[PDB]
Amino acid sequence: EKAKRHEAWITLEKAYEDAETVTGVINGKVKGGFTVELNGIRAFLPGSLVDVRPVRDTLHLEGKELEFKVIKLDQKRNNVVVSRRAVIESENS
Repeated sequence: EKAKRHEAWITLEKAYEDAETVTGVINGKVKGGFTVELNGIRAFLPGSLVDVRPVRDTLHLEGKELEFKVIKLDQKRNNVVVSRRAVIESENS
């Protein structure tokens, strides 16, 4: 029942409404952005608060297994994004 979740996502809408918390790991990495699998859904992390003024090892950018903070979803593109400031938690709760 993997595809069935597609229609079940309709219930998640009410969840994000109250800023529901999620949890997933980064599967794909793009130029500045970062794709993460959250319950089957694909998230997007802003690079604005990811890569900047490197001082130490930055290999944690990919493969990081941490939670995120939903601030606003874009159903228009049948996709969901992640907050930038929320990175404060993803970095190291």
